[PDB]
Parts: sequence; structure tokens; C-alpha cells
Amino acid sequence: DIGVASFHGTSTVANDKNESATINNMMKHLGRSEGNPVFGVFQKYLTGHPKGAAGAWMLNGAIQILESGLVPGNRNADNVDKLLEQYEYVLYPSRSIQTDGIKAVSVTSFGFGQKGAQAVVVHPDYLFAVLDRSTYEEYATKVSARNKKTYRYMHNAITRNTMFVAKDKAPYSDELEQPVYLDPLARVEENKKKLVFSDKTIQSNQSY
Amino acid sequence: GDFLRRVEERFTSSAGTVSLLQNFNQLNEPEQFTADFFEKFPQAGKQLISEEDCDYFLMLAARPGQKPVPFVPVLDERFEFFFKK
Amino acid sequence: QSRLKQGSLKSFIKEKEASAVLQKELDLWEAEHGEFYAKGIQPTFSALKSRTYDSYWNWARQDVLSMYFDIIFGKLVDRETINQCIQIMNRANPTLIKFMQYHIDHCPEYKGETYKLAKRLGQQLIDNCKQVLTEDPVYKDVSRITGPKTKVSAKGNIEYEETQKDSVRKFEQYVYEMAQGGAMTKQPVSSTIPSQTIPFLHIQKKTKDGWEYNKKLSSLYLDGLESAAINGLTFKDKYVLVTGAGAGSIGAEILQGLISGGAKVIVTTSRFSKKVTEYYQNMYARYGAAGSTLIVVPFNQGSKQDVDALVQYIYDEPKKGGLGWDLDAIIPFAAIPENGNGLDNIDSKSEFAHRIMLTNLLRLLGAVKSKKPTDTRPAQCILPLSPNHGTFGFDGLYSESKISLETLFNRWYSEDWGSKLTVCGAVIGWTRGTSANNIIAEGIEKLGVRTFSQKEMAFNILGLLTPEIVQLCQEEPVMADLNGGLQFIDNLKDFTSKLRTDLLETADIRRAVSIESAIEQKVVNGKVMVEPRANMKFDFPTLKSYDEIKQIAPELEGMLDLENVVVVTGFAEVGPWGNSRTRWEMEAYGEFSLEGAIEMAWIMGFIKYHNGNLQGKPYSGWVDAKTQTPIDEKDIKSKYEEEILEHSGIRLIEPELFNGYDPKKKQMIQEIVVQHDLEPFECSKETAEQYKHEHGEKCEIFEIEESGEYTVRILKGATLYVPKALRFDRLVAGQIPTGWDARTYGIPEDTISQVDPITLYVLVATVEALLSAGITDPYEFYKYVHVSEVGNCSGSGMGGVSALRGMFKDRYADKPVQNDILQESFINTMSAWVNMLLLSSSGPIKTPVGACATAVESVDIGIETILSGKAKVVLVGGYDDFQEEGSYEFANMNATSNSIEEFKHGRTPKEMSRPTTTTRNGFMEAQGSGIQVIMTADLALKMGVPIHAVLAMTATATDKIGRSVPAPGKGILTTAREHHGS
Amino acid sequence: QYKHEHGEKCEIFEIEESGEYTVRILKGATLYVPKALRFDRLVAGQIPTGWDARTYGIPEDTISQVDPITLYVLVATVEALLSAGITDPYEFYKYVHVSEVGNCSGSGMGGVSALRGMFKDRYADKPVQNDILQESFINTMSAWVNMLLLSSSGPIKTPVGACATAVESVDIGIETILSGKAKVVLVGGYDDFQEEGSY
Amino acid sequence: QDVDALVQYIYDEPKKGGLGWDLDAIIPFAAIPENGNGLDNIDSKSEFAHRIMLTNLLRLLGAVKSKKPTDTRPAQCILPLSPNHGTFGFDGLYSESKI
Amino acid sequence: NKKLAKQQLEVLARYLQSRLKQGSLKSFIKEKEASAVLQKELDLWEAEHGEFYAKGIQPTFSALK
Amino acid sequence: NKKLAKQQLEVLARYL
Repeated sequence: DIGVASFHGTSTVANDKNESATINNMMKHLGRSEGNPVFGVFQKYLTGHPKGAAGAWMLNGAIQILESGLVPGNRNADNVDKLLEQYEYVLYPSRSIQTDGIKAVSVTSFGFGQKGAQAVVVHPDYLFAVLDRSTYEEYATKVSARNKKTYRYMHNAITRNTMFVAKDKAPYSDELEQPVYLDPLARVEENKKKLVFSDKTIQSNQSY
Repeated sequence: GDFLRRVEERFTSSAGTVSLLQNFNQLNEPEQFTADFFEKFPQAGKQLISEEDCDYFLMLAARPGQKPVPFVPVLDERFEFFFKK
Repeated sequence: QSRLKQGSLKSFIKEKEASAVLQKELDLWEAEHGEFYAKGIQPTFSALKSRTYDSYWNWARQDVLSMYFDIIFGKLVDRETINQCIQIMNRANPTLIKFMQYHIDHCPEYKGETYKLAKRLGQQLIDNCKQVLTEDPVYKDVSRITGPKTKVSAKGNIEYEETQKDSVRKFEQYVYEMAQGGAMTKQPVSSTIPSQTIPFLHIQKKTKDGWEYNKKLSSLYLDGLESAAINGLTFKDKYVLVTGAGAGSIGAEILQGLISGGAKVIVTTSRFSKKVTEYYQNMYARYGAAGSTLIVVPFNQGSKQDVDALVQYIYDEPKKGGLGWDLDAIIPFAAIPENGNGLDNIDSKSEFAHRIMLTNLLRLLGAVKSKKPTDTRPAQCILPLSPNHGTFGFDGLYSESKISLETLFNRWYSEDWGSKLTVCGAVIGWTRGTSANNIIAEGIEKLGVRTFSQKEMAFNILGLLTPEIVQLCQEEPVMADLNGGLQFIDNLKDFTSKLRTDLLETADIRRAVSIESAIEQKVVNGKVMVEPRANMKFDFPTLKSYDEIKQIAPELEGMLDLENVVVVTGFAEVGPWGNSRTRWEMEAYGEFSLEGAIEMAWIMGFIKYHNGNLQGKPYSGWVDAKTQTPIDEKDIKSKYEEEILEHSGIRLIEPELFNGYDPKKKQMIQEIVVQHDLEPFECSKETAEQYKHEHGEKCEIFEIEESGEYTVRILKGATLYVPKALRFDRLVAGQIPTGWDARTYGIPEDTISQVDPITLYVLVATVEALLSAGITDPYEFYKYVHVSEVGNCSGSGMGGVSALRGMFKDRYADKPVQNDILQESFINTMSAWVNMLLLSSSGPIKTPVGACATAVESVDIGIETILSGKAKVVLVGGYDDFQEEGSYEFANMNATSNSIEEFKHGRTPKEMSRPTTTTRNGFMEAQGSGIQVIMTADLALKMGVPIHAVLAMTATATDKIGRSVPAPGKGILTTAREHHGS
Repeated sequence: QYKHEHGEKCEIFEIEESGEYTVRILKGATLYVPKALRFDRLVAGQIPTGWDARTYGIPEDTISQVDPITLYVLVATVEALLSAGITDPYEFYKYVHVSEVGNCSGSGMGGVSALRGMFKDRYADKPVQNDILQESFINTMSAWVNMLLLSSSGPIKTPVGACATAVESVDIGIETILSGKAKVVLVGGYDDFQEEGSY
Repeated sequence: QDVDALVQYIYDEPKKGGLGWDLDAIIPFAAIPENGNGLDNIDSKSEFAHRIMLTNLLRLLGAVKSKKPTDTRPAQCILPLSPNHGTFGFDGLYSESKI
Repeated sequence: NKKLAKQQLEVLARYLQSRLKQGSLKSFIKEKEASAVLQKELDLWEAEHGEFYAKGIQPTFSALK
Repeated sequence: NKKLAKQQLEVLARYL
């Protein structure tokens, strides 16, 4: 069910060889069916290589791959290395292909200093089946409302150039900062159209 | 009708198509026409007004040489102008 | 002194007269030949610019999956499907067989009749590929035989369309009608040819004088065509050199057929570019069969240097930089179109085109012959002969070149290159481009003669590359009249002009009558389209029905601790293609939609939203930035697409985005000891005292009694630093789109000035990720969570590079630098500022460092933080910035790709990053930030945020003992751990 | 290079006798004269004078290639393992898989000597190793610790916290152990004193 | 340039330095002998000779045509065709020019 | 010693006359690289066509001849 | 102008 492998894919001779090798070896040791390669996403072909944000961009791409079902192809894959035919459990598409659903994506990053890292991301549909119907309907209604709020805020701020709204003040005053902290059940409430902490909602028997 | 044209433009998928409201006279029975319009665009019934369309609505309400609308759309600085005119 | 004041002026005037001599020599050559012939002979070919395609093993699976999902979604049983099946069969190998077997034996049929169709077609194709196992790859053209047809609408509009012939559907029936011939041209297809009738495609035998139609050779050729049509045609072990095979030409279809049959083809392109490279790439990906190899080379057939260099490259061994190939066929179809050039208009263009078509062609053949010492492997030269030598109008030297190519038939005998080259002169007939002649194609066809498609002509020539015609050419030069009976038309030019003028005199009169009838109606009698605009949404994950989700997943209800299940609730980017949305559009589609284009223009500051009065008229919408004029949403794309793509993604490093950093002018300073002391300069008291402190006795300071300021004399033996510059090898980076500003997202200028651009990217990405999670207000976390459970586990690998450069270099230079630059240099100060500006959480705050693999490590630390109970919500991710010194050090260790070597190889910035590619030579450095808001599943459900996915696993690992820091290793194999000796 | 930088504000000429070039820095050219200032901070908590990595046995190849913060890390890691009684660092693997020996230590600004190299010595065109950036990273200390001593493939975390990074390293190590990712982990922190950081 | 200059000189009137003649016949028999030049020996000499025999011949004809505004006095171009187009041996581009 | 005295006096007089010692040498090297540019253009053409085709295209015709 | 000429001459004689 691991359909896509978001490769580090740095267009480096050692990196794309070693990474394909480890992905193939792990897929083979995990008893993956023969003739079932993981599709290779190589997002760095388009986005370049940010050292810090490499895995982050690849995870965001894997998120979007899970949502949409599309596996982007490495459009700079002029000619796949012949040495990578070695790896039967890896496929290297060069054109984006729309799939009927991707269950999971394996994001793999390799950093300088002998620092490999792997993340496995699974589709939300397998989370939504571990909860009863009524919880699902409540969740879906809440997300519908929130998507409406988000649509508004995004359009408000994209035109008015107020995407980032710096917080001038913390939700707690300097006077209430320490009760607010000192109560683990402290939670902000709406006051003056802002979510702030109040003396009444701190160390309250109602919260407990 | 201008608001309906704006909704058409908002929810057409980057494709210039035939306007449902080709002329204003067919809006004389607006319930059925609005129904057909928002069946063409079902997502407009679930999407809140994008604020570009909100500002367009506000300047439509404030369009001069037009009968002022029978409602207050906003409570900004020009609230007296909407309330008393 | 014994010096000459004017010696170097003498040398200058001497060199000026020498330059004049060279200039008048060049001007004489130029007036002799002309500017077209002049700038047409430049060297285009370069051995390092050659592009190899041989990964048919990969492309087979790629095309298999493409077709599989197309049928699964009903986008595709049909001839194009059968053609793709032929290609997949041509690439069939045991691994591919196992691949299709898995994907079909595990195709669920219950999902729909469409899935049942995908399955059964897959079983049929698996059987076909199993049968094809171990046998050769065959070029089998299965496209429907299309014919010309022109319709003049009653409004006078001429419309030409290629429409399937009623009596001919397959290439088998095409060959049958070729054998049958026509009224004008008067078990195998040998027995089909009518007596005293010349088939349209035939081979002419040379009598004791000229060339005449021959029955036996024509029957052999048509039988070869029939065999190719029914069984296909293998070109394995055929090394071809094809020129003039660009898109929309006969040569391109020839290349498609050769590479389908398994040939190893060197394709020439006179216009080498990324577009042409991608065209040949996907042509190999479609048609490149088992054993095929496509070598795309830049090449000018107008230059003998290019001809010799290409032939040398083909025949040189791989150790010497060549291909080590011995050509089996040559197809020099490269030509220059010359129209309106009569005898009096024979010009530089005509002479140059003649050179390409004849002289450099003969030179190419001669170079191949000179390179071959073997006499047992001739190269088959497919000469593009024409049936019309001057009969048509103003074509320059085209007819001269075409008729001159006919001398090779006699030169095959008269000279000693017979054993090295064989002559196959294909008299190519009327071929339909796929335009001025296409409208009269139907008229010329109606009289019995016929007109070919590019695919049909390519099929004819590829059949001329049959083994039977190959040996026929070896023993005897072949003249293949592929003219479709046009030779039997008296006064072809006059008939053609009559047809075209009749068609034009019909269409134009119909149009004029329609126009004037419309005007008459308007005199007697005295729909509005919708204007699209951006429908930008965020598209939270589509929440499906509970019944259908429980159908997806088994009875898993009430099993997982959702508090211990972590989920991505939000995410965002700041990268070379804007944010996550625009980057994803460019990734999955390669082009921006309307929403993508408007978003890119907005982030890049091409457009800004205007509300209120604009030139008096009330306007509410996007306006230009530099001109403030209205821009309709369609004109957003139409006006900003080219600039968005030019200034987004991987591109040349722009010094305006990196404080004037020009890699071509990389500034350095060199220590020099002053040999002759400098003249005084004036500075302040403290500056002079600092100079005396540094230089000791190697400088002097003196107070000016008039002004009170000090003057500094840098004595002999002092050291100073003279700036110097070097051309830096790396010129290209994955930079954030030009015009990207933090003000566009709304970060105050106070924050922009005090805080560094990496942190600005982090702030924008964190805001976008929270509002991707639907968190309009970041304090809304605290309505469900304690302030001590909102963490920030993101971190950079080297973040704060701009501040590091400040403190380490600008401070050394005494430039204005903020007192707290070190504060901004820390890798954790980005997360600090994120908390101070947005969250105000007291939750766990981790800042990983991982160089390239820090964002996944941030995710891992976030999972650990949430699962330990220290947090419920955490911001994970990673960020870095591109700067001069980081780029220079990545170049020192040969980690980044050398852009100069890439340009030597002909690569552009848009194709510089080549993951998992044969010729990849280092990574492409980029900049930006990427943030994800990850949460517990229970909390995500409680707050109703969009659960984008589930972080089922995250882990980090190290490799082993070594002495190579940047070397990757198999350490992260520690995520697949099991004993096999449940 | 001088002509490239200074444009028309300098002249270069080949000496026909020797073949080398002579550079004349014309009027209006910019040059950088060294100057010195008395810095307010004269006192630091420095490692004792005569402290050498050779005294602990780190080869001169490592001392030359790798930066002094990392030498301190290596000495401290060896001393900590043998404080734990781990004479041989591979003795972890007699009880634990190579995937469960982590290193969650990290610096706040580690690699400052390499940062100074790349940012200033490189600008001055002084001899600097081609791989100084790899030594400038904050995780390269743990990388070298693993490459020289442990050979583990366990979880590898490199916290940054400026002053409060060693306690954060301990916190990440507790999390790593309690999540099952590791059984043993090296937690701590390190920094070096240098001119620019002090300033 | 020689072709154009000679044609200009022929068709220019005596006052302007030419001959003031309208050509009734053209006999371009100028050729360069090229022997031992096969397909592999096609060289600068072969291309130059081909230019003389074909390309500048066509340019001479075209220049005469451009100079003639009259349509009632054609020039008879006696083209030196050959019966042997490549049948004989190593002649460079001679057969190509003739055909 | 004296030669250096004399050089420095010479450059000084140039300074105050507002004269440039190396200006015409600058012009010479500029013209030399221009000549190299023209020579490489001519060399490319020549290697593209050959010496025979090169020296065969000279102007022979002259109306006065 | 001339004074600067002369200052340069002057320092020159000093130098050598």
C-alpha cells in the first residue's frame, strides 16, 4: 500500500544511487510483491534543493499527492540511469499520472553528517474509519464551517495584504500570565472580539 | 443581475461560457432563474462570498444614478449615507 | 630614460590597420556570400551537448501505468490504445511482465465495469506480451489511414481536415490499394498488382539509359510493405543517422518507426533547445523499444565542420567520447524551406539551402565512407529525391539539389564507395503536413492519383529500410518512386494553380456575398460571454461519506488511540514556485491554472487588489503594480505568464534578491604589502587612531590644526586589501520568485528590517500552514489546548545565513550592521520569532539541525513530542536561505552542479536539476521554507481542522564509521527491521 | 581578477620578460586598509592553555580536518562513555541494536571556526579547506562522533537552543528513548569561543 | 560580385562606363577541372567548381533577367549539359552541376 | 636608484599634466583582441570552406580592364 | 595645481 516514495532526489550521483538502493532493499526485505514498485517523486527537479526545507516540501507534496491521487512525474528525467534498473521495486515516472488513490507515501531525506530520515504518511480515510458515525458527522460539519472561515480569511488577507497579522499582545496579560500558565485547564475565551484569557476561566472548578 | 453575472464569473472554471442571464428581462421571475443559476454552480451555494465580490457588492450598493438599495450592507463610516438616504 | 612616448600609439595604429585588413577580408567574403549563408555556417554540433535516451525499461512501466489509469478513469479498444500496446510489447521484458501481472491480478473488479474493462484488457495485453517474450521489437503502425478533405463553408471559410478513408482503414489495406494503383497509373500483394498498371509506390529499375518502372522489384517492395503492415518491422541492430526529423515532419515519423522497431538512431536538430529535448525525450518514452537508443545532437548540416564532427562523434569509441557506432542507415532529410526564390532571386539563402541539401549531404556520405575501413557493413543512404525538378514555381536551388542527388546512382558504380554506402533514392510524393497544399490535396486526389500523410510516407520509407530492400540496395542502387501517381499528371504546376485559384475564388466570393448580405440585412433591420475570474479555494481534503469511508477501510472502529495518532492538519510552502498551491500546480501539471496565475502574480507583486476610485470610475479588482491600470483575470495570464515562469523556479541567480550578489563577479580581497607608500587621506580622530593601532610603525597619523581631523599616511611595508573578483562556477539557483515580498503577506517593515529573510519565509509559511489547518486565529489553539501543549519543532540546517554573513563579513568591513545580528543568526530564532509574533505558546520548542534532512527530523521530533504528552499541536518543518558563501562552499565540495559545465552540455536552468538521471552532476541549491501543523487525531477531530494525512511513521538514523560527512548511507534502512529466522 | 573587480579603475599589463602581470590601481579605485579597535571584552572562560586533542589521542588528521568544537565533543563523548564504563563503544551493540544508540546532543551556534573560515578567510582568499561548510554545521559534531566512535544507526537529533540547548538535548533524548526509537543516547551541548561570537 | 559586376557592365550604357548592350545569347562554358575527387574527396575545390558551374551560372542568368525590362529580346542560354552524370569516375561535383 | 628617481619624476609630470602613460597601450591591446576576434571569424569561415574556395572568390573583373 | 605638482616633486626627492 506504499504507492509513492518521495525521494530526496537531489540530482547527485551518490545520493540518487544510494537512496534508490536503500528504498529498494527496504521494500524487498519488507516482502513487497514483485512487480509492485513504488512510484518515485523527485520534486527537487522542479523546486531545487533547500537544505532545511527539502523534507518539508517533499512532505507537503506527499500530502497533496495523497489528497489528489496524482503522482507528479520527474519532468527532468531525460534518461534514467541504467544502474537504477538494478532496483526493481522503484519506478521513475517522467510525467504526472492521475491514480485512483494513493494509500501511503514514504518521504525519505538524507542530510550531510550521516543523517538519513524517513517519514511514512497515510491517507486520512484510514483515520476516519476508527471513529463512529456521529463523531464523523460532527467532524465533517466542523471542517465545513472552518473551510468557510478559512476561505474568507484567505481572500480578505490576500487582497488587503494582511496574510500575516502580528500578535501585539499575548492571550494572557502580564498580570494573569502566571495563573494562565499555572492552570493546565486554562483556555482562552472570546472578549472584545479577541481570544484572551480571563481571571474567571483560570483555576476554575467548571473547567475541572 | 450584475451580482449574478459576478457569481457566474467567480465560479466558471476559467472558461468563457454562455451566461445564463443573457438579458435582465428574464429575471422578472427570479426564484426559478436563481435556482437554475445555482444548479449550474452548486459550489456557489456552499462558498461564502469572496471579498472581491463583497467589495463589488458594496460598490454596487453605492453605485450612483441608481435607486438606493432597501438594506444596509455594511456599517462602515458611510453608515448614515446608507441609513438615511 | 630611453623610453618612447608614442610607441604604444604606434602599435595601436598598426593594429588598427591590421583590423581594417581583416575587416575588409571578411567584408569581401560576406559580400560574396550574404548574411544568411554567413550566419548559417556557425558550429552548432558539440559532443558534450549530445543527449542519450536508453531507459526503455523505465518508460515501459511508465506508459503501462498511464494507460492503466486512463482506462480505469474512462479516458480510454481504440487505435491509439493498440499503438501504445504495440510499444509496450516492443519494450516487453520479464520485469515488465511481472509488473503488469501484479497490477492486473490485484485489480478489484467490483469497483465498476470500468475496472472490469481495465482488468480484461490487461489480461489480453499480458498474454500478448508473454507471446512477444524473447522475440524482436517490431515497428507496427496501426494509425487509421487518413485522407485529405476540404470543406468551404457557406460563409466562405475554408476548413481542411484529415478524415479516415472509407475504403482504406489499416496499413494493410493501404498497401493493397498501393498495389492496385489507379486508373491514372496505367497470396501476397505481388499477385494483386493489375497487369499493365503501375502501383503508386514502386521501384524503378535502370535500363540501358534511364530509370523505368520494374515489376519484380516493385512486387518485392510491396510484399515487404505488406509484411511490415501485418507482422510489423524490426530495426534491431540498425544504427541510423537521421536529419531533418523535427516535430511535424516526415523525419520525425521515420524516427518514431525506427525507435519502435528497435533501431539505435542519432537524430539531428538544427534548433537544439529544452523544448526539442523534451519532444525527443517523450518520443523515446513512447516509442523507444527494447534495444533502441536515441541520440539527440545539435547539428548544422550547413557546416562541413558540423558534418565532420558529427560523423567523428558517431564513429569514435566511447572511450574517446564518441558513440562507437557504425552506421547502418543514413536519412538526410534536413532542409531549409525556400519559397519565392526564382532564377533572379537566387540569394544567400538559396545557396546555403543548396549546400545543406546537396553539398554537405555528399560530405556526410563521404565522411562515413572515410570512417569505415570495413567493406561488409554498408550504410543505406535514403536520399530524399523529388519528382518535381523545377516544374513547381519559385523554390531557389531546391530542385537543383534534388536532381543533383540523382548522380549518386551512377557514382555508386563509377567510384569506390559502393561497399561502404548504398544508394536508396526515395522519390517522395505529395505529403500532407501534420498546409497551403493541404487544401488542394483533395482536388489532386480526386482524379485517381493520391496524396500521402506524414505517417504514410514514413511507413513507405521505413519499408524501404526492410531487410529485402537493404540487400537490394547492397547489390544494386534502389530508386523508390513513392510518388502517389503524380508523375502521370500533365502540367502539374498549372493544374495545382488551377485547383488553388478555383478554391480561393469560391471561398472569397462566398465570404464577400455573406458579408454584403449581412450588411444589407443590417441596413433593412436597423450573446454576452461570462468573463472568468479566479475561484481560489484552499481545497481542504474532500471529506467523503461515512459509509464510503468504512467501505474503504476495514472494521477499525475504536481500536487506535487517537490521542497517540498524529495527523498533518495544515501545511504550506515558501519556495521557487510560490506556495504549496502554485508549486503543486507546476509540479502535477507543469502549467499554472487561472487561480495559479493570479496567485503567482499576487505573490510576485505584478498585481495588487484595488478598491475604490480608479480614474474616477469605481473599480474593485486586480490592477497592475507598476502602472496601477486594471487587469482582467484572463489578461493576468496573458500578460504575466512569461514573467512568472521566467522569474520563478530554478533560474540564473538574480543579484537583486541576494544583496547584489553576482556569481559572475564574486567579490574577494587579497592581502598586498605596500611597496611604495600611498598619499595621505583624511578621516576622523577615532578612524586615524584605529589605523595607527593596526599598522603600528607602518602608518602615520597627523592632526590638521585647521579642521581638527586626522590625515593618515600608509607607509611602506604596510598591508592593505585590494578587492578582486572571480567568475563563480555556479550561476543558477532555486530562488523564491522575484518580487516576492513579506509586505505582500503583511509582515510589518519593522519585522522585515530587524529580522532576516529566512525568518520572513518561516513566518509566511507558518501563517499559511496554520490557515491551511483552518486556524484563522493562532490563539484558537488555546480554546482547546493549554498554552504548554503548542510546540514548534521546525528547524533549519544552517539557518540565519544572512545574519552570519553580516556578523562575519560586514562587521569585518565596518558596514552598518544591527547590534543583534547574532540573535537573528541562530537557527532557533526563526521558531522564536514565530512564537513571539503568532503563537505565544509555552509548549515544547525544539530546533533540529539536519543539513538536508532536517525537516523530516523535525517531523520525527514533533511526533515524539506529541506522543510523549509534551504537546498536542506542533509546528514541524524546515527552512534555509540561499546566500553567496553557502553557495560557494557547496561548490567547493562539488556538491552543487557546475552551471558552466551544464551550459557546455547544452542544459538550461529549467532542466538543471535532474534527479535519477544518467548525466546528473550535482544538486541544485534552492531557498525557502516549509511548515506543517501536525496534531493528535483526537484534537484534530475535536477542533474540526482538515486532517490532511496521518504520520504513521517517522524516524532518523546515521550510517556508520566513515571519513565522509556529506556521503549518504544506508542508515535509514533502520526503519525496516524484522527477524525472519504472526 | 583585479581587472574584473575594478573595471576601468585599474590597469593590468603583461611583462614580456617574465610573463607575469603588473597591476596599477588607478584613481577612484576602492581598497580596504586594515584598522584595529580596542574591544571591551578581554576575559573569557577558555579551555586550559595546553589542552590538546593529541593528549587524548585524536589523530592529527582529525585535528586538521575537523574543528576545535568537534574535538571538544569527541573528547567529551569518549570521557562520558568511559564514565559509563563503556571501554569499547561497540559494547553497546552486545546488548542493543545499532538502530537504538542515538546522539541527541547539539550546539547553539556550533562550528563557529568553520563559519569564520568560510565567511572571512574565504573572503580574504586565505587557505581554507574545501569542505569547511560541512564542519560549520551544528550536526556535524554528532556526525563525526558517530563516524569515529559509535557507528550507530540510531536516532540522530541536533537541537539548537543558544544557551538552553543541552537541557533540550536531554529532553529530546528522553523522548527518543521513551518512544522506543533508542535505548542509549548521547545528550548534551557544546560551543566554542571566537572573535565574532564574542563581538 | 564578379557576375553582378560583369552583367552591370554589359547592360550599362557607354556614358556610365558600360557597353550599352542587350545580350542575345549566353554561353557559360567556364568550368574548373576536378579529377580524382570522389564522394569522400569532395573538397573546397569541388564546392568552388560546383559554384562556378551551377550557382553563379544561375546568378548570371538571373542578373541578366533582372537587367532586362524588355520582354521581346530574350537571351539564349546555351547550357553545357553532359550525357554522363556520375557514370564516369572521380569528378567531384561536376556531374551534380551538369544535372 | 637614479632610474627609479627619474621614473617617479616622469609619472609625476604626467599626473599633473593630466596625461595617461598606458592609454595607447590599452588601445593597442583592445585593438589586438579585436584583431583576434576578426581572425577567428575568418578562421572559422576558412576552415568551413577551404583555401581553394577562399582564394577562388577574389574580384577579378574590372570595367577598366 | 602647481602647488600640488610641487608637493609631489618634493616628496619624490625625499623618497629617493
